[PDB]
Amino acid sequence: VDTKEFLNHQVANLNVFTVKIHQIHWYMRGHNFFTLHEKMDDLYSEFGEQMDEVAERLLAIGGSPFSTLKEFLENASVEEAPYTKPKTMDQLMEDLVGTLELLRDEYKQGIELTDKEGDDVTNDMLIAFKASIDKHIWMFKAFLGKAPLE
Amino acid sequence: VDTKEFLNHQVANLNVFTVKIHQIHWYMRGHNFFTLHEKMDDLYSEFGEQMDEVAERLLAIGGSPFSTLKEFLENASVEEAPYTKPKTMDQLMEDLVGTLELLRDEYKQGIELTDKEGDDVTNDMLIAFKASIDKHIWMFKAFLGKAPLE
Amino acid sequence: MKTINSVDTKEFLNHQVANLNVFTVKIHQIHWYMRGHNFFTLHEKMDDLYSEFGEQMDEVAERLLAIGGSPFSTLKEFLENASVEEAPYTKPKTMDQLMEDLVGTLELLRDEYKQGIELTDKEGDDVTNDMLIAFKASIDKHIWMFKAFLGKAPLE
Amino acid sequence: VDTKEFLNHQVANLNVFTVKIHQIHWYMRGHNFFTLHEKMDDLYSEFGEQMDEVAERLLAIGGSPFSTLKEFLENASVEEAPYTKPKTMDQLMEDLVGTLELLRDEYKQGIELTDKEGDDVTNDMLIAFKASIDKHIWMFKAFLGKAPLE
Amino acid sequence: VDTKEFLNHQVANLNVFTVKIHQIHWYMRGHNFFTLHEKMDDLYSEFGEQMDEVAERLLAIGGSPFSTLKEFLENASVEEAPYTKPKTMDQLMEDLVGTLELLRDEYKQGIELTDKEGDDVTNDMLIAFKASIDKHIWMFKAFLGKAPLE
Amino acid sequence: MKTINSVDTKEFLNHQVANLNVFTVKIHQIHWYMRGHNFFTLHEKMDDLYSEFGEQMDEVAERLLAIGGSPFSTLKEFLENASVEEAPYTKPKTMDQLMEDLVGTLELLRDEYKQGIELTDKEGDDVTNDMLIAFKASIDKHIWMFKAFLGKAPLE
Amino acid sequence: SVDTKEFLNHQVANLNVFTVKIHQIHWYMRGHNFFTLHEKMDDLYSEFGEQMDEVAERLLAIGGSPFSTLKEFLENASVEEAPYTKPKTMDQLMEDLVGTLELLRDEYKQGIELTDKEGDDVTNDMLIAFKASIDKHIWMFKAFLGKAPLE
Amino acid sequence: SVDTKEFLNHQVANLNVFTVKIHQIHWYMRGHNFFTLHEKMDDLYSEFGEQMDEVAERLLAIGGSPFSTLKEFLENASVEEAPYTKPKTMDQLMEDLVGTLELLRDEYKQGIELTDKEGDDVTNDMLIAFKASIDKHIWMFKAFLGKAPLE
Amino acid sequence: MKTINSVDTKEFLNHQVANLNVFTVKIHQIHWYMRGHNFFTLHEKMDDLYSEFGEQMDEVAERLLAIGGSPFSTLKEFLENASVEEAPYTKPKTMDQLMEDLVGTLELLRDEYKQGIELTDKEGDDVTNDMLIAFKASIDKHIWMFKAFLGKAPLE
Amino acid sequence: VDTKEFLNHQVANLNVFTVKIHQIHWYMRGHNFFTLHEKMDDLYSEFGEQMDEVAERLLAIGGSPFSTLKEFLENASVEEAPYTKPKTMDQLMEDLVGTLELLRDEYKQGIELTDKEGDDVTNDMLIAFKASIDKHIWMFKAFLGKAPLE
Amino acid sequence: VDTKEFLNHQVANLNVFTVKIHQIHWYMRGHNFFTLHEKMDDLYSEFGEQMDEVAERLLAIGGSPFSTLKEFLENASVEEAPYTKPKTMDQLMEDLVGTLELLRDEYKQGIELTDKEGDDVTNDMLIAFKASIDKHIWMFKAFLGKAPLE
Amino acid sequence: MKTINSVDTKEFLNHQVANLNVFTVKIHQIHWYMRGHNFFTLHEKMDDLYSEFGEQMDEVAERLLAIGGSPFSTLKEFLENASVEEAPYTKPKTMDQLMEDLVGTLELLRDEYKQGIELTDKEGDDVTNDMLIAFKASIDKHIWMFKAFLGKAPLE
Ligand SMILES: [Co+2]
Ligand SMILES: [Co+2]
Ligand SMILES: [Co+2]
Ligand SMILES: [Co+2]
Ligand SMILES: [Co+2]
Ligand SMILES: [Co+2]
Ligand SMILES: [Co+2]
Ligand SMILES: [Co+2]
Ligand SMILES: [Co+2]
Ligand SMILES: [Co+2]
Ligand SMILES: [Co+2]
Ligand SMILES: [Co+2]
Ligand SMILES: [Co+2]
Ligand SMILES: [Co+2]
Ligand SMILES: [Co+2]
Ligand SMILES: [Co+2]
Ligand SMILES: [Co+2]
Ligand SMILES: [Co+2]
Ligand SMILES: [Co+2]
Ligand SMILES: [Co+2]
Ligand SMILES: [Co+2]
Ligand SMILES: [Co+2]
Ligand SMILES: [Co+2]
Ligand SMILES: [Co+2]
Ligand SMILES: [Co+2]
Ligand SMILES: [Co+2]
Ligand SMILES: [Co+2]
Ligand SMILES: [Co+2]
Ligand SMILES: [Co+2]
Ligand SMILES: [Co+2]
Ligand SMILES: [Co+2]
Ligand SMILES: [Co+2]
Ligand SMILES: [Co+2]
Ligand SMILES: [Co+2]
Ligand SMILES: [Co+2]
Ligand SMILES: [Co+2]
Ligand SMILES: [Co+2]
Ligand SMILES: [Co+2]
Ligand SMILES: [Co+2]
Ligand SMILES: [Co+2]
Ligand SMILES: [Co+2]
Ligand SMILES: [Co+2]
Ligand SMILES: [Co+2]
Ligand SMILES: [Co+2]
Ligand SMILES: [Co+2]
Ligand SMILES: [Co+2]
Ligand SMILES: [Co+2]
Ligand SMILES: [Co+2]
Ligand SMILES: [Co+2]
Ligand SMILES: [Co+2]
Ligand SMILES: [Co+2]
Ligand SMILES: [Co+2]
Ligand SMILES: [Co+2]
Ligand SMILES: [Co+2]
Ligand SMILES: [Co+2]
Ligand SMILES: [Co+2]
Ligand SMILES: [Co+2]
Ligand SMILES: [Co+2]
Ligand SMILES: [Co+2]
Ligand SMILES: [Co+2]
Ligand SMILES: [Co+2]
Ligand SMILES: [Co+2]
Ligand SMILES: [Co+2]
Ligand SMILES: [Co+2]
Ligand SMILES: [Co+2]
Ligand SMILES: [Co+2]
Ligand SMILES: [Co+2]
Ligand SMILES: [Co+2]
Ligand SMILES: [Co+2]
Ligand SMILES: [Co+2]
Ligand SMILES: [Co+2]
Ligand SMILES: [Co+2]
Ligand SMILES: [Co+2]
Ligand SMILES: [Co+2]
Ligand SMILES: [Co+2]
Ligand SMILES: [Co+2]
Ligand SMILES: [Co+2]
Ligand SMILES: [Co+2]
Ligand SMILES: [Co+2]
Ligand SMILES: [Co+2]
Ligand SMILES: [Co+2]
Ligand SMILES: [Co+2]
Ligand SMILES: [Co+2]
Ligand SMILES: [Co+2]
Ligand SMILES: [Co+2]
Ligand SMILES: [Co+2]
Ligand SMILES: [Co+2]
Ligand SMILES: [Co+2]
Ligand SMILES: [Co+2]
Ligand SMILES: [Co+2]
Repeated sequence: VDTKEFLNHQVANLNVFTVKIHQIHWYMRGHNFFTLHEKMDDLYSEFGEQMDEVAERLLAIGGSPFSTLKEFLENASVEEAPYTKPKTMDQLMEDLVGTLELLRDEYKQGIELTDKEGDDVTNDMLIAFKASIDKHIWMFKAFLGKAPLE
Repeated sequence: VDTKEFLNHQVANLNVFTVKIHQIHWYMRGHNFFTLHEKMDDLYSEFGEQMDEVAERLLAIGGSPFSTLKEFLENASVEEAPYTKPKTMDQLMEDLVGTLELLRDEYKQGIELTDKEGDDVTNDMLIAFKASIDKHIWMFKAFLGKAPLE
Repeated sequence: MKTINSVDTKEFLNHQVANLNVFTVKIHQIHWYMRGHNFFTLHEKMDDLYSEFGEQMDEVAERLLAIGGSPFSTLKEFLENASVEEAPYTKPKTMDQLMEDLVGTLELLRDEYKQGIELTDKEGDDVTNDMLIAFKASIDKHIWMFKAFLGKAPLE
Repeated sequence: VDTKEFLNHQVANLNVFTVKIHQIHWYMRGHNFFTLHEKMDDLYSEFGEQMDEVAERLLAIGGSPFSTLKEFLENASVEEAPYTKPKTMDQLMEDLVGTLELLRDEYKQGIELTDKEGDDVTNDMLIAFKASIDKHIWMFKAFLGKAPLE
Repeated sequence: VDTKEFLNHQVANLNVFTVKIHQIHWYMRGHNFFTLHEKMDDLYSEFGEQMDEVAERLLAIGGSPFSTLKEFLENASVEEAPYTKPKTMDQLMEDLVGTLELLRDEYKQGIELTDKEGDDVTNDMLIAFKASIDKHIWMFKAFLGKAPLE
Repeated sequence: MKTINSVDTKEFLNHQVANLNVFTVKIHQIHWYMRGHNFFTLHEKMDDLYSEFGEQMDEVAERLLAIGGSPFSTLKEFLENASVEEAPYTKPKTMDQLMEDLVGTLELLRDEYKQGIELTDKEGDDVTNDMLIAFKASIDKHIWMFKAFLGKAPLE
Repeated sequence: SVDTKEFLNHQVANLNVFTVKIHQIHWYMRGHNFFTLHEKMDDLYSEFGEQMDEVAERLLAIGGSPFSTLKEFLENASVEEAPYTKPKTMDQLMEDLVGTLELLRDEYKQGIELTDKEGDDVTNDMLIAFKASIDKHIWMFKAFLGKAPLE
Repeated sequence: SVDTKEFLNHQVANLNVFTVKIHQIHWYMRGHNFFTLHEKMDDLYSEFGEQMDEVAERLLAIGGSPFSTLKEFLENASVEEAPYTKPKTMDQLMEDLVGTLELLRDEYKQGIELTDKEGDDVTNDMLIAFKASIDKHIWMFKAFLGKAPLE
Repeated sequence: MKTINSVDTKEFLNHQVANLNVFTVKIHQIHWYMRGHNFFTLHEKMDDLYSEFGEQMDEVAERLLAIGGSPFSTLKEFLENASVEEAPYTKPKTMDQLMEDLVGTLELLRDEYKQGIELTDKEGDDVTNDMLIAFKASIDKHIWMFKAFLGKAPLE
Repeated sequence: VDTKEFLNHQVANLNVFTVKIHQIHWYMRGHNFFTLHEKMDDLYSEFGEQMDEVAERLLAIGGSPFSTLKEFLENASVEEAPYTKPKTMDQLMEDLVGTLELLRDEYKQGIELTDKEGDDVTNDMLIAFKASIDKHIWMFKAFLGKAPLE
Repeated sequence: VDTKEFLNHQVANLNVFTVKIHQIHWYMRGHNFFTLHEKMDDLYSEFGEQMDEVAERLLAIGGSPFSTLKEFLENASVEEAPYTKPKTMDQLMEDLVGTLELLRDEYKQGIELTDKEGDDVTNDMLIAFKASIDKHIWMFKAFLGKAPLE
Repeated sequence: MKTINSVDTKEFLNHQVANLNVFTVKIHQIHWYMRGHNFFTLHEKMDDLYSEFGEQMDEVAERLLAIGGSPFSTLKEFLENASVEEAPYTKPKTMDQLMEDLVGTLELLRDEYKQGIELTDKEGDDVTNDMLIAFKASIDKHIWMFKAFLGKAPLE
């Protein structure tokens, strides 16, 4: 693994994640609908911007971002599933949180890799993204009645 | 074909199209880079909003939008291809225009279908989207040195 | 008059002036009396709806003026003509009961607007037709979202 | 009459008044149409906000606001009449001014009542509303060519 | 007639109309000067935007808009006359209203024409423009002390 | 010490500087530790309250300066003088429990502000009297809304 | 440079009398055009108050000392004022406003010639800009009165 | 109601003298605190000009007739003015400003008692709000001078 | 007729009312018919110019009113008096050709405004003189920038 | 020490510091009053935001922030004292600068600590806060006529 | 000296002046630090804009602006010196005022020159700049306790 | 001094103060003299870069102040110390040549900032290190975009 391969893997992950955010946005039901429906728009924008920043950082270090759905599905470690039967709001937020934790943990691996390779800019970028992910994990775990690392 | 099936087909198309817009945004080169790079961000936002409006109109008429990359690829008539060898700006804009024309022509079919079924709201929505697509076709054809229907 | 048998764009629009005035007062009733854990979100949401349907009401009344009509403009007339129903708040209602009343009235307006859409189409009043379709688009979106709050599908 | 009863009476009055403002807004004709049509929108907003503040102050002191057209008509002292025959702009503004004077004088009674009962917050709220009403009375009387209190 | 010919006729009409609006803006006198002078600026912007939208819709369906004063005069049904003698504010507003009614009635013909030809986008555009014209006719007739269709 | 025995306006205002500093820290405690389905709404709502009561505190302190007083300005002084109580967050609290603590403190401030309104009216300090009434107006509105969240009437 | 200084100071005095007159009209006007003209006077009050500050601060920048008391304004202004004793019609109030605008126009024209003769390009340019606005106001308020700008 | 009317009109006169004094300070000040206090005077000019318009329009709304000429302001104001003849230090200018703020504070206190006695709740409330701001300014400008607010 | 023979300021300004109305229509012609790789930038740029020269036109007309004149106010009058030329769009023009036509018209207006500056200076109309200088300043900047687009020096 | 303990210590410090900022804001006198009174409002907001960011970072790593005045006093190394006698503006600013230097030096220790523990996000947060403190130290030292590290 | 040579001389002057403004911005100390540090940013922006407008006016009259530090130093009459020993705030403001006076007096020569040559646009531009310089001279002299021209 | 052998954070930062002043003047050179069909877009783009790198320059100088240094503050010193090169504009340059000069200078700054990033890391100046990384991130993005304009890959 080198930095280019890591960033491209995250281009794929973030495209799967933003589509998942839309799935949750569209299908959610329950008393917290109005608040969490809007919250998903905030996350969609934020992680869409993460995705563009990752892709353009990859461009700037001489790489070539994945840029088709086929490539995203071939490379993403984030999982997706069609919405077939009704899920509770908690179940949807557990799927969201689980994907946030996955991104956190993979970003930590990219932070270590970019440090080893001496790519200070990419390292810094990933740290800033992790800071936001860690905050989201605390808040969505709190919604679920749980501690952030529980 | 009924209105629900038509709208869901366009959810799939618009997700393939916005990813294609990003492909063009990222990989373009040439003297018009700064203008068209920004222009692609405008289109990305606009057609992303079309997509959300289509999906939520589908929800509001009792339908269930596709919400995974797998479903989008299974259903889209918009085509995608990985970016492997360098394309000129004109070639990228021809791919863009060709997809705009496809969406125009399929939206016209949805306009006829929703009129036949008496779904006035969906009909009106599609007409408004076609108005913007037709304007884009004129402008991007003009960039290419061509008439809008040439 | 009954919208379902309604024959006349002017009559239909005036009926909706009455309806929308009853509806905005109902939105305030819900805004004021609601209790429960979703209070802060739904209290503000009712302010959004109050503004939106008040604007619908002004647009309907002024479209009626523009086609040569005379809008109802007193509480007496609104009560004499509205098919939207109201009731004084006497005993406690749960948030779900309040939202069910809201959704039921949205469905009534949706269905009456669809009657007006057909009527204006047949009479060739393209502007009024287009106006009502835009209003229905918003109502349909609200019905989906408030049904979702209630744990239900939009047309369930 | 205690403070709760007084405030509820004004909830009723203000709902009759805002409908009257719309009657004037809709039916007015004459050379001052454009200015006064917009001015009525300003008043409609202002007295609608007074109405909500009165109702919510009533809630905060343990009361229950009237919340139906039926209740507003049964309790309002503000008068209304359907628009049957043409009225001049001056006649419409005379009706507006007459109602502003009614509200002014009733708010003065409410100011005295709340001072007697020790409800400092409600007292302060009513004084602020009267301040605006007094200003409107001066300006609309001036429009009519008259002194504010003549 | 076909849709292209109709739209080009309105390009000509709207260019004559915006100049007429400026004529009224510049030469008006009377007590309502300040309000109506500014109101004509509002109309000038609005109908200038209608004109650009009509011309660019014409482009988008493969047409070629008139684009010279000579062509506008050769094709407009809206009439113009030099300001050679004093006119009252009522006379100027009667001229404005008459031209609004002419445009309303021609847009109605274009609405019927585009419906028959199946040009849903152009049909929708013309309806939106008629909606605004109908509102202006009510308001300016009210200024003149008249009912909208009087 | 006790606001019910406040000798004068200066002492009363300084007591509220102390109270409001304890209260804004309690608002942060609730903001940070809350959990439950209403988290996103109430977490933001606590930021609104923190700003508002922080501004009340600065206004009280600067009014005290303007009448020749000297505001408390250390944590030690705030703790020596506040009647608002605080406790470290040890065992978990439900969202409703946190909101009950918030409402209880709002009621305490309401009732002490009422004492200060009566005191300043007696002393003829019209400006301070008016300031306290405006603050009470907001507190009364908050009590209604947070009681509604809890499913209760405002004075229940 | 004393002639330019004296001219600018005379206009500090004029503009302070004028803004008070604008308030007089703003406060006492009655009639059907009240709402439009009441607000219009607020626009004029702001604009001519800003002219006044610009004039005074230009005077400072060329080494002068602006009049800065009501007593001095009255001792020096050529703009006239009168207490409001009996009601005036809206047209009468607008005629007074227009007359004062014409007075300022004509005195500024004198100041434009004076500053050109003295070679004070900055002050000359400032006065031309003010006259441009005054000329526009004269056209618009004359039109309100049913009149041509210079008739 | 004539006592409330007379009080408000007296304050129309005072505030017109005061805003001109604020301009005097704004224009003539010199010293190291120039940039901050020059801008601060613009804030005060706007605020007390708005108080003046609010006072005059409240007077109109209770049936009164505001003074509306420099002559009337001078005949009635208790705020004093003096031509700027010899340079003053920045501290001296701020002492004059503070003294005038204290004058307005104390007269408003009288007006607050008067309107309470006459039962004019609206005017009473307006004056209290103005006094609140004046009291804050007195604290801040006294602090600038190194002094306590009431010392 | 010819600005080089303009008898007075009123006649000159009215000639420019005519010129600017022909010019804004030409700007729209270019805006609508342009094709080529610089389309998106120059299509928007023509909207900027249309607004700016439309404002110049209104300023010229209202200055003419303020000095006792009577602006041309019909297409017929504009065509009878303009020295700016127009032609229908028939055969295709390149973007560079359209920009050459634009620059040529800017140069015409520059040179006529210079005549009006000299005329108003002679007549002592300081306000109109100043207005025309400000307009020339913008035209000179546009000539530099559009000549640069064409690969040329401003006065080449 | 570990990262959680360090961050909680700074929650305590920052709550003592914001109260000290208010002390200076309220009691300052002298010719620089207007500028420095407003400047303390800027600092109050900034360090209040640092405090919330520190507390919420602590939450996001599984910690529990101090949340009472009692705990803040038990744990802060920033010192406070009642305002009992007149201080010059220089004295107040010397107290401010001394506390900024204390915070700078403790943040340096936390930067080293979080680096050693591998908490990249917390490390990055503390560096950004130190950057602002270092700038303030230069500017307030300049106010006092001193070099930044004098 | 013709207009082109004069304008180019001021391009050089203004580049030396903006660097001097930064020197003062960076090195100033004393009780007026916060106010004057920000004031220097205002001046830096203003005279940078003057410089660009001068250069672009020179372009529009067929000239070629100096565009290197070497050229600016060879042509500027504004003087510069490295900051070697401490200067008081008053000394720094005296240097600023002295340079403003230099620019004022040179712009006056340029105003005379452009009037002689008939360059009305350049003449007008220089007068506007002098207007601002004259205002700054009054205000900074006032800061120093002096009359504007003494 | 030579950044590549640079030993001292203060020396490195001051060297970049000099560089950034030469660079912003070069950006103006390009802004003023450019010609060609991309004029309107790249003329504005140079304004963006001028503001951005001027802000970098102020941030570098003030970081140097904050660590006890003394920024160069005269054109003489900037020329004595900059490694960024400048040349008078004498003969015409194509837009591509101007953009090649821009890109070459961006690459020089990138590579010198990387030297400063390593130096500040070794010295333990975390704040200066973080500042330089943020600046490099922007420079790297510009290099990609301007190379794309030139038809080249970012590191080609
Ligand atoms: Co992979
Ligand atoms: Co919620
Ligand atoms: Co919310
Ligand atoms: Co982005
Ligand atoms: Co992007
Ligand atoms: Co892989
Ligand atoms: Co960073
Ligand atoms: Co749960
Ligand atoms: Co399909
Ligand atoms: Co381009
Ligand atoms: Co662009
Ligand atoms: Co959306
Ligand atoms: Co959505
Ligand atoms: Co299918
Ligand atoms: Co539509
Ligand atoms: Co091509
Ligand atoms: Co009916
Ligand atoms: Co019936
Ligand atoms: Co509306
Ligand atoms: Co309306
Ligand atoms: Co149908
Ligand atoms: Co039809
Ligand atoms: Co529509
Ligand atoms: Co439920
Ligand atoms: Co009753
Ligand atoms: Co409200
Ligand atoms: Co409400
Ligand atoms: Co009753
Ligand atoms: Co009448
Ligand atoms: Co109040
Ligand atoms: Co025709
Ligand atoms: Co009239
Ligand atoms: Co009017
Ligand atoms: Co108006
Ligand atoms: Co446009
Ligand atoms: Co257009
Ligand atoms: Co008439
Ligand atoms: Co059809
Ligand atoms: Co439509
Ligand atoms: Co339609
Ligand atoms: Co009439
Ligand atoms: Co106590
Ligand atoms: Co505050
Ligand atoms: Co404060
Ligand atoms: Co509960
Ligand atoms: Co109050
Ligand atoms: Co009160
Ligand atoms: Co004189
Ligand atoms: Co000013
Ligand atoms: Co000033
Ligand atoms: Co004299
Ligand atoms: Co008349
Ligand atoms: Co000028
Ligand atoms: Co008196
Ligand atoms: Co006001
Ligand atoms: Co007023
Ligand atoms: Co007296
Ligand atoms: Co002193
Ligand atoms: Co009040
Ligand atoms: Co001619
Ligand atoms: Co204009
Ligand atoms: Co105009
Ligand atoms: Co070419
Ligand atoms: Co000028
Ligand atoms: Co001039
Ligand atoms: Co510790
Ligand atoms: Co000092
Ligand atoms: Co200061
Ligand atoms: Co300041
Ligand atoms: Co926050
Ligand atoms: Co927080
Ligand atoms: Co000292
Ligand atoms: Co590490
Ligand atoms: Co960072
Ligand atoms: Co780092
Ligand atoms: Co010192
Ligand atoms: Co030279
Ligand atoms: Co500029
Ligand atoms: Co430039
Ligand atoms: Co030379
Ligand atoms: Co000194
Ligand atoms: Co000028
Ligand atoms: Co070096
Ligand atoms: Co060496
Ligand atoms: Co900066
Ligand atoms: Co700086
Ligand atoms: Co390293
Ligand atoms: Co280290
Ligand atoms: Co950073
Ligand atoms: Co190339």
